[PDB]
Amino acid sequence: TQQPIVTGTSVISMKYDNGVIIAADNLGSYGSLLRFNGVERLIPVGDNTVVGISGDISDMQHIERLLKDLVTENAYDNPLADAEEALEPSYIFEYLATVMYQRRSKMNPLWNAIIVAGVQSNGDQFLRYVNLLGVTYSSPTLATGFGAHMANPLLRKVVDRESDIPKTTVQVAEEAIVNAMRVLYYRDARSSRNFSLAIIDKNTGLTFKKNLQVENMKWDFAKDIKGYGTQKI
Amino acid sequence: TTLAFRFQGGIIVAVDSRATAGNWVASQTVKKVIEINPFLLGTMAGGAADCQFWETWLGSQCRLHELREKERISVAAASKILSNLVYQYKGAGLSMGTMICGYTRKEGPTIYYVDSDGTRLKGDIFCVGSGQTFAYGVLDSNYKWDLSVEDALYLGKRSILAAAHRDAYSGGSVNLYHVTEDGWIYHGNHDVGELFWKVKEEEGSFNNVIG
Amino acid sequence: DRGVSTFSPEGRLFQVEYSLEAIKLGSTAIGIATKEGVVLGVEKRATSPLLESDSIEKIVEIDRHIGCAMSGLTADARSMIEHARTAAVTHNLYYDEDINVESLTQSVCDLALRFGELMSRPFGVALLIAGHDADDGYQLFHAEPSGTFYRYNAKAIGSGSEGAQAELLNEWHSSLTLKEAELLVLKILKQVMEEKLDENNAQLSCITKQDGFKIYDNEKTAELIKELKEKEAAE
Amino acid sequence: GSRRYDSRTTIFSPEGRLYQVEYALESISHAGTAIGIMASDGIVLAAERKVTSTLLEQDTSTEKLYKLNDKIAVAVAGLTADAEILINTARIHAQNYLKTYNEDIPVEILVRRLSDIKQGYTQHGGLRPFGVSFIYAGYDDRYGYQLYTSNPSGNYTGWKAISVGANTSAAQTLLQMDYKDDMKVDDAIELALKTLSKTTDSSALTYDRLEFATIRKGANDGEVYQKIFKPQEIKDILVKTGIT
Amino acid sequence: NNYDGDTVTFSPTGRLFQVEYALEAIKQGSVTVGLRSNTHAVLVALKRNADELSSYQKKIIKCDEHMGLSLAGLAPDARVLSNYLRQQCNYSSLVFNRKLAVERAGHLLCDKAQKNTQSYGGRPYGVGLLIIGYDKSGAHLLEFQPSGNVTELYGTAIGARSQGAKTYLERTLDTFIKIDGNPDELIKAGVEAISQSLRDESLTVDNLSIAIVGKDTPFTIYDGEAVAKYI
Amino acid sequence: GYDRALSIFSPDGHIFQVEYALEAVKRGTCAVGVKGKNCVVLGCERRSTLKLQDTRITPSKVSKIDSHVVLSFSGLNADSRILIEKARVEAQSHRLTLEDPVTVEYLTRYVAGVQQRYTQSGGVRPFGVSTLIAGFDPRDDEPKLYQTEPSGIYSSWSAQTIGRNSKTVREFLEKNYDRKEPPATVEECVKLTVRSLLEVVQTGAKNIEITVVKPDSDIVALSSEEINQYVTQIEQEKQE
Amino acid sequence: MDIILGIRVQDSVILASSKAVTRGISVLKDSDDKTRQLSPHTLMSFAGEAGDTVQFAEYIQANIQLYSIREDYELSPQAVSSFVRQELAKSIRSRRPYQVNVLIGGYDKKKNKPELYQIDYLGTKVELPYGAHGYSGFYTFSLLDHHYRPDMTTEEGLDLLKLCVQELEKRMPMDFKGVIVKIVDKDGIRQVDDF
Amino acid sequence: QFNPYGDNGGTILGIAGEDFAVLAGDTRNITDYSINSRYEPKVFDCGDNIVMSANGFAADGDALVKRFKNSVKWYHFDHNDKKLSINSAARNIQHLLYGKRFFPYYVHTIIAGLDEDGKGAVYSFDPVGSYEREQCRAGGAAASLIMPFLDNQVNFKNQYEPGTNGKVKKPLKYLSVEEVIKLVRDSFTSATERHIQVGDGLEILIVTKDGVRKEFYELKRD
Ligand SMILES: *C(=O)[C@H]1NC[C@@](C)(O)[C@](O)([C@H](CC2CCCCC2)NC(=O)[C@H](Cc2ccc(OC)cc2)NC(=O)[C@H](COCc2ccccc2)NC(=O)CN2CCN(C(=O)OC(C)(C)C)CC2)O[C@@H]1C
Ligand SMILES: [Mg+2]
Repeated sequence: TQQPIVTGTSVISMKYDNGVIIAADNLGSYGSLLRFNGVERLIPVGDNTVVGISGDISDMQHIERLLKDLVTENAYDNPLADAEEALEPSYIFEYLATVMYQRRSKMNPLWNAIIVAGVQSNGDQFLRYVNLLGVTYSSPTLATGFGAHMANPLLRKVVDRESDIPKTTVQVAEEAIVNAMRVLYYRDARSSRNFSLAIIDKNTGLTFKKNLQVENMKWDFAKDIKGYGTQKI
Repeated sequence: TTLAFRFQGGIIVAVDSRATAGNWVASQTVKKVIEINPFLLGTMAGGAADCQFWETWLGSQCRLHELREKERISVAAASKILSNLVYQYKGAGLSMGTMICGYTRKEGPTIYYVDSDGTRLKGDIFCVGSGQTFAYGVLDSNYKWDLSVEDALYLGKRSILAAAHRDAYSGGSVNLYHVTEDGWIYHGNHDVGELFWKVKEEEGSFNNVIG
Repeated sequence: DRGVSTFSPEGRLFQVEYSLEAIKLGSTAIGIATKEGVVLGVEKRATSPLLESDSIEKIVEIDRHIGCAMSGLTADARSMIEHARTAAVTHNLYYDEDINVESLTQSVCDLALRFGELMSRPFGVALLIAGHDADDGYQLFHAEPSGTFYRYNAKAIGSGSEGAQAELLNEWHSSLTLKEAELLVLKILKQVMEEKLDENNAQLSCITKQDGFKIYDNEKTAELIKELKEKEAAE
Repeated sequence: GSRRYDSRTTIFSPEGRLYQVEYALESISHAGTAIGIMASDGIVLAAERKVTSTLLEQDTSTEKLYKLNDKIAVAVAGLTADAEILINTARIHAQNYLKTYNEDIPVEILVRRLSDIKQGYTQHGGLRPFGVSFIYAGYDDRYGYQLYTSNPSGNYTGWKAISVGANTSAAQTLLQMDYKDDMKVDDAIELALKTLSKTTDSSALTYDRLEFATIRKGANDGEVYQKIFKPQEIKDILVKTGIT
Repeated sequence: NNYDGDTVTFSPTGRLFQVEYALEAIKQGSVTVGLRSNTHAVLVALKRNADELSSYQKKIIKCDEHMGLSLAGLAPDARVLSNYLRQQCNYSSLVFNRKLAVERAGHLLCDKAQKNTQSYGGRPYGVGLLIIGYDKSGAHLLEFQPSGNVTELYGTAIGARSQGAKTYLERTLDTFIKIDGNPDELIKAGVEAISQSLRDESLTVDNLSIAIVGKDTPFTIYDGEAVAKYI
Repeated sequence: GYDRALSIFSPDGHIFQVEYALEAVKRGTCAVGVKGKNCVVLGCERRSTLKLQDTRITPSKVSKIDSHVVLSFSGLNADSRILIEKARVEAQSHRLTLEDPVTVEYLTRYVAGVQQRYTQSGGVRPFGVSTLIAGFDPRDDEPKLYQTEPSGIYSSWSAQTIGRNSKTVREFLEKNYDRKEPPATVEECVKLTVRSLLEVVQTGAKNIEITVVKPDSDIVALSSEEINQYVTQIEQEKQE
Repeated sequence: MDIILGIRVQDSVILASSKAVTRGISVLKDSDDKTRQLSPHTLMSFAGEAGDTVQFAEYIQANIQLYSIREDYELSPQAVSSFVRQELAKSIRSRRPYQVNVLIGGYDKKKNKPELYQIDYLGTKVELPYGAHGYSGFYTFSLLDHHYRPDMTTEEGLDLLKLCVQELEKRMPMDFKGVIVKIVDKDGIRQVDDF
Repeated sequence: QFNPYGDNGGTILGIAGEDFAVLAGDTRNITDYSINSRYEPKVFDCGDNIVMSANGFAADGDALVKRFKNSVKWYHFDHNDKKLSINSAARNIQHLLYGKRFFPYYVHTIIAGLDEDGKGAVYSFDPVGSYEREQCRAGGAAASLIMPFLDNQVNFKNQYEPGTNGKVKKPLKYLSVEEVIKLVRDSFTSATERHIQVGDGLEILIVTKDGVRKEFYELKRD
């Protein structure tokens, strides 16, 4: 039994026609204190998988170490480590799911919500969620924390069922993701303006964009709001 | 509600068939009697899992005894395996109210009450479960040693019906057993759905109910 | 002296090969498998006529569908029988069904080779495990201290086994009735037994699908012996 | 591996003897003689010291005679150090019994547990046996005065008079000759000394080569006293019995 | 001679005699052949009966849907090693949702056999194994030996008179390597190979054990009436 | 802990440590059991190069395991005490769990199982002891006599002997015991038991021990006087 | 459980123990013997937590019976009491302590003295002329303080017990279904068949 | 303080025909008032003509199904490729569940298949391994809504023969696969309307001697 200390907020993600997109802000919160302002919460694993992590950052840094150690162990006595026997998103996910469920079962969880985004060797989009309880689920859209409450409703308007995925371009899907990150910045008190975004495409591979900023914010209407009811000036 | 009593013609064993999840009725058609061997019966009351698991386990331990000793286990020995097992788990939160009923030549017809507190009692009459007090009321006030097999079978059936009616956590059907020197004999399933109305009419009892 | 888990230059385990010698010195045990059941018979070999022969338990029930006969250091068989019984009842507890005869044998043989420097030496006893299951019907298995087990239509183990096996090789056909097989076991026992076969110094058993494993009391066996002499005298 | 250097201290000879037990007894046969004599009114323990030097501290030494509790003493023949391990065990075992039952341990029970420990060293663990034989002198309210011996085999037996260590064959012949059942403790004292006097491998028996102890009822009405004799008390008994 | 009392002793020439004696148990074992194309891998094993009244010892064991092996030597040692491999195939599945690579199976068997060759009171495994599988990099055949030496091959054979089949496969190499997308033809080329290791006896219907794994073929064992087609 | 396999197979298929344990039994003082129609008698030789023995306190060669079961032995005395202790503990444990005293077969099967375990466990030698276990099952009047030996084999005997010159007294019992007619009374049975020991013993002085076990936990040890009468009666019935 | 009494008179110890076994609002049994014979001249009565009572009594009984067989001798009541106390004194600092109170009534054949030992589940031992466990003592101690004489016969002892049971049936809230009475004297243990 | 359990909602339903059996489950996965997924299957083919669902805490459900699938795989290895009968599966699952008696799997488990006589079989389990064979059973969030409807329409409870004056009961008879699928589709549309944790999709596994067929149906997504 722990309590999370330094925390990261929403990880959001969705499938499009060729691949998957995943995004997360660069803040490490300390309760209400916005303590650390340069924290990468998307960790790429090979050139076909990004793992996005929310919750306790100390536990996230443990999971980073587990993943970089996993790539090492996979290369051992493995002439095809960079070919047919490379780590798949499904391999990396199932490993993390196994650990998450063992730790909850020892009453000592890794205090995290995880989304494993990637493309499989056969060109199939992979997107699956696991959290501190070892609960797992897949959907065309996934999100953690506030993400689930505010990001999913917006992303589901683009991809509502499976049949919408072939009809969604990376332009449309990335636009939905960037817009959803602006909404979270408006409405989540544990969020930041600076975020990372990763596209894993079955043709263009892994594209990792750092130091993105929320832009085109509507604030002008604020000047017309006076008092809390009867106040005129 | 489960019951077992000793009389002239051996042992009567009668159980209801209801499983509960709080005030939810989980089942109306559940077996609460385990046939350990042709001369040994176990009744189940309390935790469903606890009862089913440890009483089928008891059947395994009783089979092993007759393999290593070339002789059926005594009712005393069979009850004391189950009472010594639950006693090891005392405080862990097992919930079990059981009767081990059977005939061996050295013992005669024997009933042992065993519960998850570790209590083990030899005796002639027991009622166990949420509906025990209801079953006792009818059974105790009609019970003689000299009941005919036919009368004793009915009293057992009538005592569970009584409990099925008043106790909210008993009902469904009555399952009847008769244990003699020749072993146990099943005396059928009796749905309370039909049995209540038939008993009311034929016995003229249950005048509390809108006829 | 030298390690208990040592290989010979020929590529065999010394302690296993020596245990096989101890089994040859054992009293005879024969099994025969038919479509009507499996028969298990043994030589009791009482060391003295003061010893009460019915106390010589060399045919043993494992479950209702599985029986077992032994030859060699028969004391070593106690813990094997105990494991077999536990494995059969346990299987029935986990799966609400009868354990397969092969699966029970494989379980017993998994003990065999867990000795060394676990127990200190291999078992000095061979077992004939006979049973019935729905999948592969009536079965006879020879279970050795090597941890190997063979299925046999018929098999002899103990001192008279080279002679008995050559006799079984001719006499066994695939349409033996249970009766024929009982007489065949009696016949081959009297041939390799030092003393003269009667209902006191030899014991019969069978397992049928219908009535499970039954050890024949001395009355029933005495009639099969009287029956055996009548067939023989009349050729 | 290590098998090559293992003596196998717990195996049978082809004749069904325990080698290490036999060789331990051979070892004990060279140890100072110890005698126990049991009278109707007490027990005598006498033991001969492994040849003393003129410069050994005589009074403060205890080679042979040890107190187990207030009611039980042992004479030792064999390796002193081995004996001390077993004695501290027997002393604890007596105190466990007193703690459990609020009654002094019956003499046989103590003897049986020590004998059971010795037995263990001959059946399992692949260690050498204890090179020790004990004469147990004790009193309990069940059997009264009792003499036992135990030896490395873990075998124990009860005696009216017995010897262990050197020249036991000689000593057992002289005891068997002069012991009577009616005998009082003062006569048993005299017998013990006369017996050592004759079987000793020394020229003369003197006070400074002897350990002497009695267990009498010679205090205050139905209560038992243990006496471990000082040098002077032995020297006096040696003159009064006329051996000096 | 003086240096063969245990696995923890080197000979003056730097040999391990307990390992060489272990290797001897395989030589005494009944012959088994392995061979593979690009699409399938086949095991053919000659099963040995105790006498005319006995069953023929099982030589082939299934390890997963995509992997299995044939044994020659001590059968119980094969049971232990195959059981260990079943567990490693399982672990790979449950933890990584990953079918175990035949190459990794090889390495794991090697390291398991090795522990027994370097520690006191243990003993080398007394069995040789041919492992076939179809993993993410196509069909594979492995030769395991209780020294710990694992070897990837197009084909091989082990046990009694194995040298015959091993020379034939060496001759046939270029023919059988290209029996791609034909199950029956790879099996018959396997049956032809084992026939080079027979003396005063040929392949009967309860004598012969065949296993195949390949692209759209689970590892499955053919025995009795279902191998009559191939004699 | 100490691990060595001390009991192992030799090329001829013998276990020498079990066979050498039987040599220790051969060298032990003689012991015989004879079961009558309605009783069992246990008789034990007492080796006679010892006077100054205190037989008030010296361990008796027959031991009660429960109040209805007795055990005697030939071999190492020290080894016997360990078997007797375990048997006594198992006797009380059976009463506690089955609510019934052990059958004689069960008590034998347990002691036999202990001896067997010590033949294939690392770091131990076999027991240098064979046992005669005699008594009456609870609420049963049929007499029981069983033998165990270091290997762990056990069996039921109409009458049997173990220890030094057991071959001589077995010879005697074999031609003097009728299976069809057991000694019909305690009196008769004690006589055949003492007669058998007199082939081998010496004078029947401080040389023969007898224990009689009857049904329902009725065990009584005979004394010098009573034994001595059977001795004088046997010797004056000899002059033919 | 609830009611267990003991009175030591001139030449005997008398143990009286209630017959009722109750779980909830049901008297399951009205003829329960809350006693085990430990040895021919030593009897132990017990009361406390369900299951623990019988398991403890039978465990003690097994250990005394084993000692008797091993030494072919009967432990003194003082010795048996000290053994029982030590077992309870151990239990109280265990993972799950034995919640059992006992009376030990014994006749010591060596001293020719009856002895009553009262022991609680903490392993608190006292030798007493009369004793009780539970609420019983609140009525019986003051009653016996008045009516008890050291030199009473066994018949007077049983009459003194009738006074105690009469008082408890008058003033105790629960129905304990009468008592089973057992006398421990020089001739061993016998039960009074009607009370 | 850390709570090791959660509720993922959804509801499951098994019915036994004469020569078939169905195990139906909604494909919705929830925590609190959020939808995790609209299509997360929780009814699985486990091999040997057995279908299984462990509804409740999704993590514990997946753990159990994995362990049972593994149990079947080892049964084949250890018992010469023998078919695991539905009764033997049932008893095995009791032991799996009762193993964690003091830290339970928080799931309602149903298995469906054919018994060794080729008859439709449904077994249902409590979280700690209690079990019983039955003609039909519902589990999970909407169990309380669906179960009494199944009692009425599958077992014809409280239904009497018109004009018999409530003395002759409607006669119990086996349903066609066509009829059973109608009851399942209507059970779930009713459950969807009235329970907030039920919706999105319905997935049905049907078991006959010819194997496991799958049918899927859209449910209301609100
Ligand atoms: C007569 O007197 C009659 N009274 C009726 C009744 C119902 O009380 C009963 O005792 C039956 C008999 C059994 C029926 C099955 C055959 C075996 C006998 N008892 C039950 O039905 C029990 C009732 C019960 C009793 C005691 C309990 O203590 C905890 C709880 C419940 N029913 C169950 O146990 C119940 C069965 O399944 C219900 C169900 C179904 C589907 C989903 C959920 C539940 N299940 C549970 O109680 C499950 N529960 C799991 C968690 N648990 C637990 O302890 O967890 C922890 C966290 C605390 C460790 C306990 C059990 O018959 C008599 C004779
Ligand atoms: Mg809805």
